[PDB]
Amino acid sequence: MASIHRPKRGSLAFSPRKRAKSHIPRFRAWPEATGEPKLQSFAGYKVGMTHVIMVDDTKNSLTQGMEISVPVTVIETPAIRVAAIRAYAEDSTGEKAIAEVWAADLDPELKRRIPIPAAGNQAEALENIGKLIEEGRVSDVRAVIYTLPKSLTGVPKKVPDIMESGISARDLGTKFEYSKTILGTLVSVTDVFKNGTLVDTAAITIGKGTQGPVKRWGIQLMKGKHSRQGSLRQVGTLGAFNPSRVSWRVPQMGQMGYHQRTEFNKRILKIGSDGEEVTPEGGFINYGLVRGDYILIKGSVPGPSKRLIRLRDPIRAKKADLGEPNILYISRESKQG
Amino acid sequence: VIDAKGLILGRLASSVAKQLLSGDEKVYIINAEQAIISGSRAATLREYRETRERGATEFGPYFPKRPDRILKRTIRGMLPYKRARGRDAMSRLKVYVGVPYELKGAETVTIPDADMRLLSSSRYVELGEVSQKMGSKF
Amino acid sequence: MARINYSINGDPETTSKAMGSELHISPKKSREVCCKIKGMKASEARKFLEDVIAMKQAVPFKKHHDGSGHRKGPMAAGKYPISASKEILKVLKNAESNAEYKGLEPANMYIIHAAIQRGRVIHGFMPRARGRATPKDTETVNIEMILSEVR
RNA sequence: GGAGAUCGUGAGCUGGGUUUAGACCGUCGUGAGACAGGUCGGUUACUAUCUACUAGAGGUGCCCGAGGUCUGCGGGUAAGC
RNA sequence: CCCUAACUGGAGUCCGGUGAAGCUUACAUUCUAGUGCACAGUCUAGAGACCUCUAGGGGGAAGUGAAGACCCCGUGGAGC
RNA sequence: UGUUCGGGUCGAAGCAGGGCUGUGAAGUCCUGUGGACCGUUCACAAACGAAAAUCCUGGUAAUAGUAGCAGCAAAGCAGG
RNA sequence: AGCUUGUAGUCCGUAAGGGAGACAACCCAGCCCGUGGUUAAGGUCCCCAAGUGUCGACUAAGUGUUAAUACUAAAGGGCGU
RNA sequence: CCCGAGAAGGGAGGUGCAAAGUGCCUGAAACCUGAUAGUGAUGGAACGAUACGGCAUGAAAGGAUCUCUGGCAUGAAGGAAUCAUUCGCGAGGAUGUAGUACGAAUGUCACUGCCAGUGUCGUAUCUUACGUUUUGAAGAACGGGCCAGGGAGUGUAUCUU
Ligand SMILES: [K+]
Ligand SMILES: [Mg+2]
Ligand SMILES: [Mg+2]
Ligand SMILES: [Mg+2]
Ligand SMILES: [Mg+2]
Ligand SMILES: [Mg+2]
Ligand SMILES: [Mg+2]
Ligand SMILES: [Mg+2]
Ligand SMILES: [Mg+2]
Ligand SMILES: [Mg+2]
Ligand SMILES: [Mg+2]
Repeated sequence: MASIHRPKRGSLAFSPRKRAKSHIPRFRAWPEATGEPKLQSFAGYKVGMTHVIMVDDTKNSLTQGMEISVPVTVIETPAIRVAAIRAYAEDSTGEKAIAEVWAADLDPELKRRIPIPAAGNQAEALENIGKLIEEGRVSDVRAVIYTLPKSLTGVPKKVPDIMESGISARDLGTKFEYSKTILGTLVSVTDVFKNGTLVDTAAITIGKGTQGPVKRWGIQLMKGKHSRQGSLRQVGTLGAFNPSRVSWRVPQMGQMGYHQRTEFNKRILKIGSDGEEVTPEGGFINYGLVRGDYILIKGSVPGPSKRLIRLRDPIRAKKADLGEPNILYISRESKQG
Repeated sequence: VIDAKGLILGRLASSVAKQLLSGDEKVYIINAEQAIISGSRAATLREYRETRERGATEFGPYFPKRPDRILKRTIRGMLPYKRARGRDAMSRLKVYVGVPYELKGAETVTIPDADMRLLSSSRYVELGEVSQKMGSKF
Repeated sequence: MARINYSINGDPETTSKAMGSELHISPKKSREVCCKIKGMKASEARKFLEDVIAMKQAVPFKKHHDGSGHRKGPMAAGKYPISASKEILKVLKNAESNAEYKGLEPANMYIIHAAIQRGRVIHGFMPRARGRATPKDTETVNIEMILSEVR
């Protein structure tokens, strides 16, 4: 047989396409330190999309210097609390948690997620971690943070979301000193990210439930006379005669969306504090209005409105120093029009 | 507690499998990355990447990558491990990369007939080299 | 057509019995309900059956699971056998009355034996395509209930 | 580019061809009829038991009891060309 | 058709009631190769595999339906 | 069936399970159930022994609480 | 040609049991029941009972680790040894 | 008499040697419900045979020098260990110890309260069902869902033995 070729339907890079095991995205990799100590991640809540008119400052671009309309995603970024410091020991079998010290004073709504750690050992726990670092038992330190969505109104939840964040520093001792500085404090998104820089966004994508192969994998429909012979949105064949099985690579129905996805190189176009700057007339549809400080991310981000979006500094970014964007106009017209 | 440094993989595996089937002891094998496989490096690497990339994903062989897991698998093939006797033998075997902290300072032994200095040539590789060329972090 | 012996015979002194005689109900659903309520006190079994008949409480279906979805709460497949629950409740009421007649106290009795028995089938027919008539039978069920005041 | 997968794939499809019954042309035959010519027309059955896979649940095992955060034995990727 | 999308009603899905039939020697959670009447879930050697349930399209069970209507054979027929 | 010798309401045949003997076909005994018949010697008979025939008749499963109870006229609701 | 058709012997058919991974017909062996012993074929690193056996060499190719075998690649070449 | 809407049914209570309770004698199996024993959510498939174990049972019909555990005597085939000498390049061999100690079993004397059997599960070895068609059947050859019952060399005449 002489065959016509077609690229495979969909990607097998995200298999099995199951529901994400949590509503929070978990980062499997952390980039390398390139400066002073700081948290490598932040978490906000997706509000919605608008667009801005900005001067194209991207070097070498055809439209550089002129006004362009750029869609943006607005993400509310209230201050997160540094809840704990966790030390890790590296061995042959990988990293293991060796020590943890929780901040003495933690937010009362944290009880909705976990029973609150007491104001017990913080000086002695910190000195234990210092001894472990001095004796070489610690490979790196991470900060445990949680969001405080109670200050938001478009997000109905008051229970915090807890996640581990890396600390970027040149040395382990510097990491420990910085983490002890930030332990129990409220860190603002300006203390993590700067305007005009690239970040990676992770979220659980929009859930679509059970979907057929046409929507789930983008298989072709049956065409022409075949469209009305009774198998229109079904895969043509499940397999060959041999091997006598349906391969896992054959497109089939199943869960679509509500997966963890990471996007790369999403540029921060504005760090804002006044939520009236971005909230449209009539509010964001089904959300309401932004109240605290927010962030504008160029382009789209995974997840629907009100999902927790995790922001981390880029792991595969290419372009160097981009600059501060010159936003001439933020569209506040009705999204409901 | 057997020190696998400078030992032939198959001969050490045969010795340990017979000892486990003699059914009176728990065997610990340390420094599994330092075990030796005789033969040219190209041939051993070719055969181990052929075995590593063989099976089916839903069904097929899942050949390990860690040197300790590879050594346990090598012993696994010299046991009736689908049988109760073989399952008991595999439950009494622990293989380690380097020395685990608990076994640190314990008195070890070495199988004299599995020693790599009995080989007549320099055509050999260590198990750790195979594991790290298969992409295993250890 | 006639009366039936019980699979289990409890001692007459501290036990009451009842028999639902060839009810036109599902033997499978009634078997699941009997499996659920065996061992319970009579009062708690009555409350559970009332909740099932009111759709406030599902019975687990562990043997005849086909055609049942999973239910909310700590449960796999389960259903609401309304007809079986009503018939078994009538049998439970009869057994409690018999216990009262014996001088026993149904408030302190337990369902120690609750089993179904398939009775004689009434044979009907389902006319089918192409000149064929297939069965559609009236299955009857005997409900054996034994209450005892000790365990 | 070529080839394999029951010349992969009809309990997926199609039905143009071939491969029934009708008829025409040519040829053959005394004839009935025939042709490895051509031509026009010509019904595509089944509610999935097991297994396999795709997804979603309930358990039991491990386990102070519970919760949270992680690790990563492994599996996958073309995530790019 | 490129290339599909949204929407409407009926099914399906979930619940109550009612309630059949068809495949079935047995066992059975498989996968690869070989072997074997040369096309194996059961043999051989390996590789896998915790169980139960739900939904789903039909890869396999050389799936089920029908003592092949093609071919040959029968000192079997029938019509012409 | 002829013939010899018996057993049975103080419990025959049959049935369910078990002990013992016999290479075995089988026989015998025990417990329960059952309520009136049953064996045995030597011979003689036969409508005399079933796992199979897409066997026959009856009974009864899995399938399965599944398909169907939609498509051609989507019809019901309130109060009593 | 695991083709077809002869011939002698022997088998399977109708041949257990032991051994070759499995193997109608290849090797031991024809086999009443039970027990003990010693062997046959074949094997003795582990799976797996018994050798990590002895002597003398060769092979560097994981070649090989395959009595018969329908289950095992040639001509040609090699300052490889 | 009680429950039940009840001219259903159930319970209790009666009749009768016996419920045999009206399509009612006996009342098998398939099938279905429940109970008990064993096992069981890390597991490999002709569902068994054989051996050895765990758990349960072992009233009758089975054993009572029977079962258990030992001693002593005789013991066929077979037959060491250890040590000494000697041979061999070596692994080892030969000779002696030694046809000895032992050894299937056969007796005998003590000890013991189990054993046989049955069910289930486990470990070990072996076996890919059965009937048929076949040179060749586990076949991807045909037949059977299951159980019960029915189901196939007979008579007349004649010839031969
Ligand atoms: K192809
Ligand atoms: Mg009914
Ligand atoms: Mg009609
Ligand atoms: Mg097909
Ligand atoms: Mg002829
Ligand atoms: Mg029969
Ligand atoms: Mg021969
Ligand atoms: Mg024959
Ligand atoms: Mg012969
Ligand atoms: Mg043989
Ligand atoms: Mg019969």
